[PDB]
Amino acid sequence: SSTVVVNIPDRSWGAFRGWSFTRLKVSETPRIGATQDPNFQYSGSIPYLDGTFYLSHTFQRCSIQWDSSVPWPGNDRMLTPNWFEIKRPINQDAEGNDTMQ
Amino acid sequence: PLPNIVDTWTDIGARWSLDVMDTVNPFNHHRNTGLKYRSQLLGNGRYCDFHIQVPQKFFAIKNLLLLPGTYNYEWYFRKDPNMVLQSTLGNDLRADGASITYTQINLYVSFFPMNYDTQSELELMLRNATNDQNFSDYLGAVNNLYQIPAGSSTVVVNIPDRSWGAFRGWSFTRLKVSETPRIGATQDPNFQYSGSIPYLDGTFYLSHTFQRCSIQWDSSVPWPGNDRMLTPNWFEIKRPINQDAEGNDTMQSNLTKDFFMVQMAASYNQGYQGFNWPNCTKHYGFINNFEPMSRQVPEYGAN
Amino acid sequence: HIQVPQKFFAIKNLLLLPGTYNYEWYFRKDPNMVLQSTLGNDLRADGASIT
Amino acid sequence: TFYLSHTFQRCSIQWDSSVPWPGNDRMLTPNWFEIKRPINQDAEGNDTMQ
Amino acid sequence: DAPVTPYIWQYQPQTGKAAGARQNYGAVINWLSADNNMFHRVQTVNRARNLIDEIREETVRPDLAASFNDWTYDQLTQPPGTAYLPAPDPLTGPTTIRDKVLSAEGEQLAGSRPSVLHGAPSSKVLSLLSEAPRIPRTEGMTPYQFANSFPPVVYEDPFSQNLAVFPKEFSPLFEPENQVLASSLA
Amino acid sequence: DPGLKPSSLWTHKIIDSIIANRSLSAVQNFRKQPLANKLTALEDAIVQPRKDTTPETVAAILQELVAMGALQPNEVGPMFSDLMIRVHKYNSTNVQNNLSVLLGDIRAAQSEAIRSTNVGELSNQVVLNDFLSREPAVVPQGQHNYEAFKQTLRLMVNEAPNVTLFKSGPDTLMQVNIRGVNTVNLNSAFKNLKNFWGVQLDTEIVPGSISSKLSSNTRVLLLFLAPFTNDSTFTPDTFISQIMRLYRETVAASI
Amino acid sequence: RNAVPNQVTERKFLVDRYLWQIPFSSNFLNMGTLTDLGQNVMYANSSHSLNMQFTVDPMTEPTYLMLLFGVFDQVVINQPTRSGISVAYLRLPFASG
Amino acid sequence: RNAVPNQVTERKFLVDRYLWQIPFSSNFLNMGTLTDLGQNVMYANSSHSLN
Amino acid sequence: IVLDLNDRNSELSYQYLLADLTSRWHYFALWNQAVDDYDHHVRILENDGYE
Amino acid sequence: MEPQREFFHIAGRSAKEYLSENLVQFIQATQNYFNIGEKFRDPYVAPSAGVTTDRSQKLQLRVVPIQTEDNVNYYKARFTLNVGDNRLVDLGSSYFDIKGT
Amino acid sequence: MEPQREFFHIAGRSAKEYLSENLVQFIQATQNYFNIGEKFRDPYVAPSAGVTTDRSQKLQLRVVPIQTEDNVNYYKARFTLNVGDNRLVDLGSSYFDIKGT
Amino acid sequence: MEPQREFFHIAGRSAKEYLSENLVQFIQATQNYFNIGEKFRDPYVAPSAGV
Repeated sequence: SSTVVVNIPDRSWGAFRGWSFTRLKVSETPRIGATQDPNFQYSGSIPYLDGTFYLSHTFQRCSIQWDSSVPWPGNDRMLTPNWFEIKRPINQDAEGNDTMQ
Repeated sequence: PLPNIVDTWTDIGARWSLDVMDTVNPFNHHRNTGLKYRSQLLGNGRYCDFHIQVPQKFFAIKNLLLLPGTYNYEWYFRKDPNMVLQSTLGNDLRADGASITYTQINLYVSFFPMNYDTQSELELMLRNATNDQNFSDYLGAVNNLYQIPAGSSTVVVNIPDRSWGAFRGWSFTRLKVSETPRIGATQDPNFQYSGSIPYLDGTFYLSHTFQRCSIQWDSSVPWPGNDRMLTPNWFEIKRPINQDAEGNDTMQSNLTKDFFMVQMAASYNQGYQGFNWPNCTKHYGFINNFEPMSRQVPEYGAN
Repeated sequence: HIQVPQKFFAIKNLLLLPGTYNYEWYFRKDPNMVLQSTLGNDLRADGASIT
Repeated sequence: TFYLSHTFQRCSIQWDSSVPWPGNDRMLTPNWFEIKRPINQDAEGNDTMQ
Repeated sequence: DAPVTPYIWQYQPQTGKAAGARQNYGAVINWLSADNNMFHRVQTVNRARNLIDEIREETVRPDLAASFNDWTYDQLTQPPGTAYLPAPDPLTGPTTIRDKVLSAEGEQLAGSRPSVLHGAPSSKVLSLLSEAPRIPRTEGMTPYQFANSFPPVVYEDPFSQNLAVFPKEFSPLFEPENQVLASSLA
Repeated sequence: DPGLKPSSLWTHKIIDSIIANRSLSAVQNFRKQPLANKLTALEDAIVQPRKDTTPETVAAILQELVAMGALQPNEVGPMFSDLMIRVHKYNSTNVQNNLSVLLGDIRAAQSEAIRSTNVGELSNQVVLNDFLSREPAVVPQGQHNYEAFKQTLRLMVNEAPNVTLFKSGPDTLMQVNIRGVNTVNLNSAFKNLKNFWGVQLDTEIVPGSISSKLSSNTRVLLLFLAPFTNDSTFTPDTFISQIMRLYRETVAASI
Repeated sequence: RNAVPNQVTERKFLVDRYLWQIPFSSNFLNMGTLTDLGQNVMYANSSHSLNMQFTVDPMTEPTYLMLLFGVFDQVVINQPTRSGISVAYLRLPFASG
Repeated sequence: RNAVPNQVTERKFLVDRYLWQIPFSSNFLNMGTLTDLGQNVMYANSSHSLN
Repeated sequence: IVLDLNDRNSELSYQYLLADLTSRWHYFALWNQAVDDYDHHVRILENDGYE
Repeated sequence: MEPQREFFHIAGRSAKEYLSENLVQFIQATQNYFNIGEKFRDPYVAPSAGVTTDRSQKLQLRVVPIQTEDNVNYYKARFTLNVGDNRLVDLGSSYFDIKGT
Repeated sequence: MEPQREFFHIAGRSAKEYLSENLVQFIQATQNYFNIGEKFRDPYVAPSAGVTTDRSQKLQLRVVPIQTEDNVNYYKARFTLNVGDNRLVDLGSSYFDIKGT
Repeated sequence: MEPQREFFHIAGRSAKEYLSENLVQFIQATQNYFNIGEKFRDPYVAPSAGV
């Protein structure tokens, strides 16, 4: 699969600070809330507990909507205004929008 | 072709389309009078010059009215021979020596010779913020191409929870993968077909083969679900006769009583006060091109 | 498997209020009257039958 | 029941033997009305309807 | 000895109506491991934020609450714009008749002076750019007005009154088609 | 009414509007009618058709229980046919008096609501707010003179000393104390003023053929509303804004 | 005269160019472009998912199904200054789905 | 496959039952039977003499 | 001002717009406006033998 | 931008209402040669107020015959139609679904 | 030359104006079976002033691309549609006039 | 009691003016999705004198 839809119901949203997101393998991530994880057959580096993030690429896109209609930041702030576009594969690119080669 | 599959005796006396020609594109024909007219309009030979006029089909700038100012208007044209040109047989035009090339183009506009002090009043009325021009797409749809595997029958689609406010309705057909390109890329290397594309043209022909359909909101609460239909849980579309027990078969065909209603009620605003032939019938309408048919066969096997 | 109307004009467009109603109506089994041949022969002699 | 409309090339209208019509640089060829053109003499693309 | 949490409103961006009201979780102090001294300090700043909200809900302008989700045109903030001045005669334009006269003398003309925008004699002309529409907006509030009116209400005793003053508007599935009518009810 | 009452009963009433009370307008409509429409009004002079008032009396008190909030509006569907099926069976004089006494308490309950609140002082506004209801409320070529004309017409209803503002069957008349041509039809004055809101005095080959289409009905209406307006009224340099400052200064000067 | 007995009848129908439609209305009629369930308070002010399974006849090759959702695609456009233009694209309900 | 090279195109059109009309107005539309220029030639009542 | 989405089909939206405004039977050679059709007696062919 | 349904004219005011009075008087005059009024969206909304109920009932309604008679000449069908409380039937939609060999 | 225009109804008053007001009320009553109102000519007059300018102005404009780009898959063209002052264009009149082989 | 021409609406009052005026305002409201309309006769009467 290649699409995640995360929904949050209504909340006060007072002094919200920001977002942060990566990807983590299911085999490389334990469930700490149990006294012992039975589905945890791994013993290398855990990026959920260490720093050690390495799948911080593979994201391509990010779209944020408030109350399903109001975009953020929808004041025509970005070049692609309706979604944060993370990767742009080249040979699928016309109007620049690529950094650092 | 094999000799005995058709002759002057096959299904004799019966208005009956062939059971294997049903899922074969009928617009790949030489009696396709549009494609015969669109091919003869260019010429008869192989090497031809052309001089054409193409529209602007994007709805925001389709019929926008412009005020004074210097504007910048660029656009990309295609060169794929499978996409640009249409063949009757629907072969690969990329394989043989078919090629399109452009020597020069130019844009034509038509300035209305309005009076310079009448325009000075009409510009001021359109520079205003309360006179902003509104436009809408005529289709008003969201394309989604869910894939049926080869030889399968059941396909589940799943939408996570959204607004669903001012939602208008559903619409669905089937499209062959070989006959449907991928437009989101700059070129489709798996696109080996050059007949009529039903995703881009109208030209749907697999609007049959839709045995059942069920809409369900939260893996509960079926829609409409208020005992509205005959079979109130799902939208049963076809029921094959020799399995049907109690009615459920309009038009001397397989189309059911409950689902024939919701097509005449959607398209032609009928169903509650008796059916008839409607007054205004569109080209992509329902009762224009719905064609039922029947035949008989002898029992086989014993003697 | 066909669908036949009601063509008597006091029922053909009647808007019916609530209540229980009994609606009885007879159907023909005459082959010369129900069916229609091209040549216009005698179908109740020529083996035609409907049930 | 006319059949000879397809055989005109030019329509040059001049008002007082000095003023053309419509004048004012209206058309792409403003001085006359150029009805048909052979396509070999068209290198600038002033042909409708194919 | 504990005050109640104030009910916060839900603004629906399409149609501008209010989609019910839930209580303000997500801004609650976790007092569940405080002794008798910290509990009095925590419930003091809960009684401070309710005292601020009771001052703010004193000015709720009580005929917006009467026609709740049923607001007409005179109760809504309109976009600004002038009244209707009629459009002047285009025969009275500065170069309309003289183009019909100077050309008929024999001239061919080309050229013109730029407009007032550089691309009641004259106040009637420039009033076209700041003109109000014909019928003003009905049935919708901007979020400037939904935040100015309708503060987070406080509901001191939960549901201990008559059923006529039952707060039916706090449900998100509230349409304005029901028997009892709305009023100023916290 | 729910309503169980038909409107425009002229086939029963045109013949005793000519003999009794001598209406001249009923004569002009009666001569115009064809011979078949005419013979269906001459028998109703001779014999009058008797109508059963039982289902109109029973439906009168089902609407009162809806009005008091006693039962929901979806229940006068089934409960009406359950009460009519009882009075068809047990019909007697003791039942026909029970319907009239209950019906006599409906009118006596609302006539007390008229005298105690004194809504008879506002009897002009009730007929007038009923008149401004079925109107389109959005006119082409207008809409600022049209909204302001209604507000100055509602001002005249409240500020003028004696205006009766009654109504006939189809339309609404209006009667002030200037003797002679007191009455003004408000309905046919708004069909004449349908096009004349956003008319600007520019396109006239001859003056006239704009002010001449104003009939003698709607010209008197523009005369009655002329003192009760201002210059902070109808939008300037239009046709109606210069009538109302012409008819104002032929009344403010003729004193 | 000597027709074969015990024969069985077979029905089908061909529909071309139609694209079967299911309106999101209460009585399946066209009472408005904005339908009545589209401005219902139960569907507008709440979030619901959608599970919608089909059943088609098996074919001999892969096949897309062209599912369309009726949305309301709209623009506005203002031109407040010479050489100045701006739009606002917004559709209900599927804003970037 | 054995098509001749160096082909030249030829275009033409056939119009039947139609007179080529050229209206005497400004933008060549139909804003009136008595046109725009039908009233503007009457300025000062001079004359014209066309070919 | 041309923000282009992938869920949109501006090609098919033009094909349903043209069936609404004008008739589809006619051939208008400017916009290459020619309807893709088939033969009604070939697709849904009717075997009637021969006269 | 908000309330987002009257701004994009999904619903609300018709095309003759949200425009300038000077522009509506223009598009009516200059209409037979220079059409502008097709460039403004006009909404068309359903009632959604007292036209269709929540209460569960059927759209189409099969009935079976009470008792039938077969003669050499005719066949009798006899039906009992039930129109419940607060229901409504137009008999123009009535038809017999007869079926046989 | 007028008033010989106005007597023969080239220009002047419409058909329900120069006729007497009793005759117009006759030919609207007897209209479904004895039509007279097609025997009276009705003028139809263009406004002749205030609509179309007189000054020398191009009516239909060709514009060639600024800076094209050609490769295997596509063919960019870029136009400067330069709508000056005192000019109005509807983009329904816009089309690309493509010539090629 | 009511005469035969008037009771069966052969001649007399039109459908605007023998209904209840709350049925007329009801049928004019719907007109599209649930048309009562034509369940009521409208007399169309020749003038019969002076023509």
